[PDB]
Amino acid sequence: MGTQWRGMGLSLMRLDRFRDSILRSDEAVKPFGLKVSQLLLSTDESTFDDIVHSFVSLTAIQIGLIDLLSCMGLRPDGIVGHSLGEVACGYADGCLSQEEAVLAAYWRGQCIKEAHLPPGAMAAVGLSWEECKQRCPPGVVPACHNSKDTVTISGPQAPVFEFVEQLRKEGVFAKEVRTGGMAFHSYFMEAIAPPLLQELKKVIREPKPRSARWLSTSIPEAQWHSSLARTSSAEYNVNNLVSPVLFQEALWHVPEHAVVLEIAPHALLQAVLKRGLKPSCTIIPLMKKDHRDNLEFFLAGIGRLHLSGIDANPNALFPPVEFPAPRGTPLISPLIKW
Repeated sequence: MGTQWRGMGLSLMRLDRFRDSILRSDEAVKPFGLKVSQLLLSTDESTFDDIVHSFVSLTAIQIGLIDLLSCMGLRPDGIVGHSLGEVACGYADGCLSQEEAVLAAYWRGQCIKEAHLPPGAMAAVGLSWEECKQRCPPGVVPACHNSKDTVTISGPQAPVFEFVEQLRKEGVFAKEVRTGGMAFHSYFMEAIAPPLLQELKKVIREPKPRSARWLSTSIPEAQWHSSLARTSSAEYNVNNLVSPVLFQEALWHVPEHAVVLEIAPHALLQAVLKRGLKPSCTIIPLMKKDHRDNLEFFLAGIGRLHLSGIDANPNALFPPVEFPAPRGTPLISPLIKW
């Protein structure tokens, strides 16, 4: 969450595959009155205020990007998610279908909206995970283990704000991310669990096994043999929504000399990956906020993928060119230099 910007994904709509994927997501989420394309097109800034639209559109854009990547043949070797994003990770790994993933995202948003819980702010602080948790005032818990250097804390609005101000008095890094006014992964989210569990059981019918490629971030490492971590059921989603995100813990498992692609409508976690991932790895955004035309940025990402040794054919993205080729096409033999 947190990487939703006005007009996200409009440039990619021109590509046939991405537009078809967005239409499929819309048809998936038709009964609830949400039209993904309509949400993307709306110009008013209010569209992203309601968390339902934000979550649904974010998941849809990630699914569309994964469809684009899979079109060229790129098969991921690993997968790491962050808060909501396991659903996108679920689809990328293959444990979930597009309809099921979009339904899960929308019902997460719906359940969270129904909560009507007291406002609780979640902000990031520059202190360390171990040190901060002791320093956390009662009722406030670290939000996400982004990295050793930077960690975010989520909790009740008043305690979070007071602690952030005191830390600023301490000079440490202070920032409250736009979280729709609701704290996340705290005991506050525990209220929404039952209805979410029942609705997701109604949504997901036949859970399927997880893969070794996927590295769950809602379950500590030692527990990867548990029943919840085995398959992506309602328990997996609830755990990913309740417990804090162990984003950094999964980065220690990234082998040296690896290509890391940020599947998101904004490479927010680029700094976290750069600092907490081994220097040998390369980071590629695949999309940026308020860029003039995101198709160029996606093509630049694919080009950097080409430069890094990973084969990817950009022909699949665009419509096929009919052969035989037109008479008079420039010769290719003279260009090959040895």
